[PDB]
Amino acid sequence: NITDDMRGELKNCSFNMTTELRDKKQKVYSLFYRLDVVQIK
Amino acid sequence: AENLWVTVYYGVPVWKDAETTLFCASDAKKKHNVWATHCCVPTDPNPQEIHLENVTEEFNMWKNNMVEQMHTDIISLWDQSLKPCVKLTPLCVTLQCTNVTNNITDDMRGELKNCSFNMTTELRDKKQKVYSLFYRLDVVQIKEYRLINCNTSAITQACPKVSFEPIPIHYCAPAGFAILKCKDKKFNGTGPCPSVSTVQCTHGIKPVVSTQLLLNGSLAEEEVMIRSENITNNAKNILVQFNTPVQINCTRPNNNTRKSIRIGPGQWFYATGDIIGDIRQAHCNVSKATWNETLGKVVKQLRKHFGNNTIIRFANSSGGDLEVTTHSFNCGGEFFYCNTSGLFNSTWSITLPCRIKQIINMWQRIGQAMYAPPIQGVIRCVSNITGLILTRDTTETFRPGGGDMRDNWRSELYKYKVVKIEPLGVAPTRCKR
Amino acid sequence: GFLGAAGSTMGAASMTLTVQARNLLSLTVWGIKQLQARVLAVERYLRDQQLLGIWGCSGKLICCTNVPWNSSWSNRNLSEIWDNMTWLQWDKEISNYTQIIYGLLEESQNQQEKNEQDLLAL
Amino acid sequence: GFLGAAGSTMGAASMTLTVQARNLLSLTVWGIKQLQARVLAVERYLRDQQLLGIWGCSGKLICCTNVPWNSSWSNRNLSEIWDNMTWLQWDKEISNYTQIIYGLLEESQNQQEKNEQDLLAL
Amino acid sequence: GFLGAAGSTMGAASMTLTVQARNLLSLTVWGIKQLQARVLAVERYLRDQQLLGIWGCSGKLICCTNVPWNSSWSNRNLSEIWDNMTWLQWDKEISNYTQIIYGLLEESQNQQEKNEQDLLAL
Ligand SMILES: *[C@@H]1O[C@H](CO)[C@@H](O[C@@H]2O[C@H](CO)[C@@H](O[C@@H]3O[C@H](CO)[C@@H](O)[C@H](O)[C@@H]3O)[C@H](O)[C@H]2NC(C)=O)[C@H](O)[C@H]1NC(C)=O
Ligand SMILES: *[C@@H]1O[C@H](CO)[C@@H](O[C@@H]2O[C@H](CO)[C@@H](O)[C@H](O)[C@H]2NC(C)=O)[C@H](O)[C@H]1NC(C)=O
Ligand SMILES: *[C@@H]1O[C@H](CO)[C@@H](O[C@@H]2O[C@H](CO)[C@@H](O)[C@H](O)[C@H]2NC(C)=O)[C@H](O)[C@H]1NC(C)=O
Ligand SMILES: *[C@@H]1O[C@H](CO)[C@@H](O[C@@H]2O[C@H](CO)[C@@H](O)[C@H](O)[C@H]2NC(C)=O)[C@H](O)[C@H]1NC(C)=O
Ligand SMILES: *[C@@H]1O[C@H](CO)[C@@H](O[C@@H]2O[C@H](CO)[C@@H](O)[C@H](O)[C@H]2NC(C)=O)[C@H](O)[C@H]1NC(C)=O
Ligand SMILES: *[C@@H]1O[C@H](CO)[C@@H](O[C@@H]2O[C@H](CO)[C@@H](O)[C@H](O)[C@H]2NC(C)=O)[C@H](O)[C@H]1NC(C)=O
Ligand SMILES: *[C@@H]1O[C@H](CO)[C@@H](O[C@@H]2O[C@H](CO)[C@@H](O)[C@H](O)[C@H]2NC(C)=O)[C@H](O)[C@H]1NC(C)=O
Ligand SMILES: *[C@@H]1O[C@H](CO)[C@@H](O[C@@H]2O[C@H](CO)[C@@H](O)[C@H](O)[C@H]2NC(C)=O)[C@H](O)[C@H]1NC(C)=O
Ligand SMILES: *[C@@H]1O[C@H](CO)[C@@H](O[C@@H]2O[C@H](CO)[C@@H](O)[C@H](O)[C@H]2NC(C)=O)[C@H](O)[C@H]1NC(C)=O
Ligand SMILES: *[C@@H]1O[C@H](CO)[C@@H](O)[C@H](O)[C@H]1NC(C)=O
Ligand SMILES: *[C@@H]1O[C@H](CO)[C@@H](O)[C@H](O)[C@H]1NC(C)=O
Ligand SMILES: *[C@@H]1O[C@H](CO)[C@@H](O)[C@H](O)[C@H]1NC(C)=O
Ligand SMILES: *[C@@H]1O[C@H](CO)[C@@H](O)[C@H](O)[C@H]1NC(C)=O
Ligand SMILES: *[C@@H]1O[C@H](CO)[C@@H](O)[C@H](O)[C@H]1NC(C)=O
Ligand SMILES: *[C@@H]1O[C@H](CO)[C@@H](O)[C@H](O)[C@H]1NC(C)=O
Ligand SMILES: *[C@@H]1O[C@H](CO)[C@@H](O)[C@H](O)[C@H]1NC(C)=O
Ligand SMILES: *[C@@H]1O[C@H](CO)[C@@H](O)[C@H](O)[C@H]1NC(C)=O
Ligand SMILES: *[C@@H]1O[C@H](CO)[C@@H](O)[C@H](O)[C@H]1NC(C)=O
Ligand SMILES: *[C@@H]1O[C@H](CO)[C@@H](O)[C@H](O)[C@H]1NC(C)=O
Ligand SMILES: *[C@@H]1O[C@H](CO)[C@@H](O)[C@H](O)[C@H]1NC(C)=O
Repeated sequence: NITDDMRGELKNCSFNMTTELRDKKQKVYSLFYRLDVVQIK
Repeated sequence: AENLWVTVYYGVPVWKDAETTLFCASDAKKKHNVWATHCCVPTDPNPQEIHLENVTEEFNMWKNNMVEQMHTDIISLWDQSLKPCVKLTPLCVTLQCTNVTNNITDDMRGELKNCSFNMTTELRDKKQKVYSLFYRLDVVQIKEYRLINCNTSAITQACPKVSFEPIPIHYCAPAGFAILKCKDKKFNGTGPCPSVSTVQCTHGIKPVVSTQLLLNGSLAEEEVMIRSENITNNAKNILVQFNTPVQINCTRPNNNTRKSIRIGPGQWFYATGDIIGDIRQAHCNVSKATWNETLGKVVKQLRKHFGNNTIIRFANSSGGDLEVTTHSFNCGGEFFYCNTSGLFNSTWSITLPCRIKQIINMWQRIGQAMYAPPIQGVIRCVSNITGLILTRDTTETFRPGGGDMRDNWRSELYKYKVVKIEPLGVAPTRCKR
Repeated sequence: GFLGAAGSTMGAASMTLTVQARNLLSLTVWGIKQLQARVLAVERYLRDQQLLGIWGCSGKLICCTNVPWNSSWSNRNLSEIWDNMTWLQWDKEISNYTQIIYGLLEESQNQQEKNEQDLLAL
Repeated sequence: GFLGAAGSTMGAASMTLTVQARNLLSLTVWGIKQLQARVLAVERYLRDQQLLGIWGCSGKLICCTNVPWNSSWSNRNLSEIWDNMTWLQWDKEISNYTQIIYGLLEESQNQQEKNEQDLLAL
Repeated sequence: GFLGAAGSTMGAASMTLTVQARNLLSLTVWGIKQLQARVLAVERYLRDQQLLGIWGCSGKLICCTNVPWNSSWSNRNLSEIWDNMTWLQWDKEISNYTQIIYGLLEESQNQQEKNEQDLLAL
């Protein structure tokens, strides 16, 4: 759902993070602005 | 007019109400007791008193900032004592629990959980099985269980070498200030009183924290006193101060074992388990005849305030959390929650069952919890019930209430007031340069 | 005996002035709170001493002035004031007359010092 | 009106001395910084008072001495100093003559006290 | 020269009193310790000044009294005291006679002030 000038600005970024020291991570996703995220997909 | 001139006098014995910081003072006499390790410069055993023959000063215990200071000071001391020593974050793991039934009475059948779990000592990805018994109130089901506070707060282990056993603390005025007190018997705690005397340091008050019943502290001079901020307002607590103690004997009749678990590089966790002998329910005994007589005295005084032609009754408090609905104290180092329904049951020995918790959210805040390590051996203690915190709902009904820590100090600090000395003034007289 | 004179009349109480005037001076959070209390006690002490200095009453527990009583401050007889009142009662009686007096005392002392210099200048 | 006299001449300004002399006294990092500021204000105040004590000028805004002006300090006419100068201009004019005067004032007061004791001793 | 007079006799040493009297005033843990040291120095200074005020000796390094020496304090000849003793030796000689003297000095000054008011009242 974007205009084209915003096409390269957001990243979807899914990751594994937990809430307990249970070795039980959950998938969390958050959008991030491109300027905050650097490539090591 | 008479040709009198303004004469200035310094060292004038006058004062105004004021709020300042009072300092802790104690006896010359406990090595790791936070009240003793708080230095609290020893007081001078000699009181000043200095009776003020014609002073009639005005008091209001419900606005006494000395209570507010004591509350704040207690919390601060408490919190700083928890900065060192072990944090228990690693216990927020899945527990596998069973019901601990190999040596129990039946009333204890649902109280303990076996709870096995994986915890390590090195960052070696080498966890070990550790088990500890836990009381049911500290463990919540997700067979799989978690500790009750791992969902909302950090858990800090109380440091086992540190004692919180109450030592009477005297508050002393800073230079430029003085403490005044009423010596009157049958004093409201409010309004004016004659026979005001001065205080450098207050009598010592033990910082005992409890719910519903007021323990230790001090007794009324002649008759049970009933004091309130707004007596006809059912939104207020009534503080009742007994003129004689009711003796209460409490115990945890279980010979326990402290199990030391390595949790980290110089860090230890204290687990509990392998209780020796029969497992029994904790309880308090309260002498029965004394309790009944004590209520009769309270009832008589309540009638003076509410009418000597009515009938009142005592009900078994009300609903809410254990911190509100049960009697609470921590003698011996463990936290007890007791059922006072056996006491407040009348219209005008008593065994009170008790439960024990290890994870305590100190009343004063949320976001943190304290873990009380288990105490080795058994616990027995004796204390004096010296008063009640009551609320009221023709006839009338009274219920145990309270829960606000300040009520336990307000009930002692109803005699003292802080004033500022302002020793400078003028008057007309015969005095010409 | 610090407030022992509190119930005494003004003419009786003003003999203990030394005691009331004398007993004014007697590492985390408590450290800073205790220092604040000590600094404050000193500051309060010095403000009173500075005013006595300004009014020409330095070094005295009781000092005379050259500023007359202005009646509206109080119309009580001096025998009523000194014998039938305590200092606390008196302070309440004239609690609303403070800088109204102090400013006059300051002005008087300044004029007196100028006059003294003009004479020593001669 | 604290520095209201700053633009006034010395002989005009020295009437407001009470105001300038009076308005000197008025839990983490800011806690300690504020205390440092308060302690310092007290220390500065006391140093000035101690010097006035030492020089025999305690309790006065203006005090006479027995130490003469030594000319090299300033050769201006007194009418030029008191009427054509402000205190700020004057301080600049003799900014380099400080302990050169103060030591003399200290010596004088000590000699005077000895002489007074010798007379009261008689 | 702060303790330069320490080895001098009492009658010789009491000429340097200005120096000894003058050099009294001169963000984590060290921050608080330094403030405690500064606050204390001020408090000690003020206690001594307050006593001189109370005894009627304000503003003087040496002051006369109206309270006699009571013999049991010391039975030495005054020429022995002033010429054959240093102040340190003397302090040791009468180290056990402190408030026994000070209380008398306080009483004397209070009586004197009352007498002065009664005369100015006339
Ligand atoms: C009301 O006051 C009483 C009396 O001061 C308090 O009970 C007392 O609590 C202390 C601390 O638990 C008991 O002494 C302890 O004994 C064990 C025995 O091995 C020792 O290891 C501890 O170091 C300490 O000495 C003391 O005996 C006990 N008094 C009685 C009669 O049992 C009571 O707790 C106070 N009330 C509240 C609510 O605190
Ligand atoms: C997100 O969009 C950017 C462009 O907005 C994509 O960048 C392209 O990456 C390929 C990789 O070989 C290049 O050849 C293209 O020229 C790049 N485009 C531009 C305009 O430079 C990027 O790959 C996209 N990311 C994902 C996950 O599809
Ligand atoms: C969250 O953890 C899971 C479990 O390890 C990751 O899924 C694995 O990803 C590796 C990468 O090649 C695969 O080989 C495994 O077979 C995957 N396991 C499963 C169960 O699918 C998952 O990718 C992690 N999430 C993110 C965003 O990295
Ligand atoms: C809690 O559960 C543990 C685990 O079963 C019990 O401890 C075991 O007791 C048997 C009895 O001989 C031993 O052989 C096992 O080796 C014990 N396990 C461990 C890890 O030592 C424990 O007794 C239970 N506690 C109770 C019921 O109080
Ligand atoms: C521990 O004891 C409690 C009772 O003291 C057990 O609770 C029972 O749980 C089952 C689950 O379906 C219920 O049907 C029963 O009615 C419960 N009993 C009571 C009195 O409510 C609990 O399951 C026991 N835990 C273990 C691990 O055996
Ligand atoms: C401690 O860690 C071990 C190793 O992961 C856990 O044992 C595993 O539990 C899962 C649960 O289904 C089994 O599928 C694995 O096969 C088990 N592994 C082994 C080697 O037995 C163990 O349960 C953990 N302890 C606790 C109390 O959870
Ligand atoms: C439960 O408590 C009982 C009573 O103390 C224990 O039974 C005794 O155990 C000792 C151990 O050698 C025996 O010598 C006694 O003869 C036992 N008493 C009887 C009446 O037989 C029992 O062992 C405890 N159970 C557990 C699991 O600790
Ligand atoms: C609390 O325990 C104490 C003993 O630890 C009880 O004291 C005894 O009370 C009876 C009552 O007649 C006396 O005869 C005994 O001599 C007392 N014992 C001692 C050692 O003096 C006390 O009564 C208990 N309180 C309650 C409420 O049961
Ligand atoms: C409970 O009340 C009794 C009095 O009813 C307290 O007894 C005091 O014990 C001390 C111990 O030496 C005596 O000096 C006092 O004189 C006793 N008081 C009386 C009135 O005799 C007892 O200490 C109280 N217990 C608590 C915990 O306060
Ligand atoms: C978990 O914490 C939330 C915080 O609001 C609380 O409401 C919830 O009841 C807690 N979980 C359980 C099982 O009590
Ligand atoms: C004592 O409490 C009662 C409660 O009604 C109140 O009316 C009375 O005025 C109080 N007395 C004083 C002196 O405040
Ligand atoms: C209790 O509070 C109510 C609130 O309006 C007041 O009217 C009433 O008089 C108070 N009772 C007493 C005894 O002061
Ligand atoms: C209560 O009284 C019973 C009577 O036998 C006794 O066995 C029990 O130990 C008592 N409990 C306490 C705390 O004194
Ligand atoms: C009081 O006793 C009744 C008896 O059924 C019980 O239901 C009620 O919950 C008790 N009240 C409290 C606060 O425990
Ligand atoms: C208190 O005792 C009554 C007696 O029936 C019981 O119903 C109630 O649940 C008990 N409350 C607690 C908190 O133990
Ligand atoms: C209250 O007293 C009655 C009298 O028999 C008793 O049956 C009831 O159980 C009592 N309530 C409690 C909480 O003990
Ligand atoms: C607990 O049991 C052990 C087993 O020997 C015994 O030595 C200890 O004294 C017991 N403790 C108590 C309080 O009875
Ligand atoms: C207190 O008032 C009575 C009233 O006559 C008076 O006689 C007594 O001396 C007063 N107290 C003091 C300390 O003067
Ligand atoms: C400022 O300088 C002018 C120059 O004549 C003078 O008249 C005026 O009074 C000065 N200001 C003050 C405050 O004296
Ligand atoms: C030190 O003692 C000797 C002994 O005669 C004396 O002459 C000398 O002057 C003393 N020192 C001082 C500083 O007086």
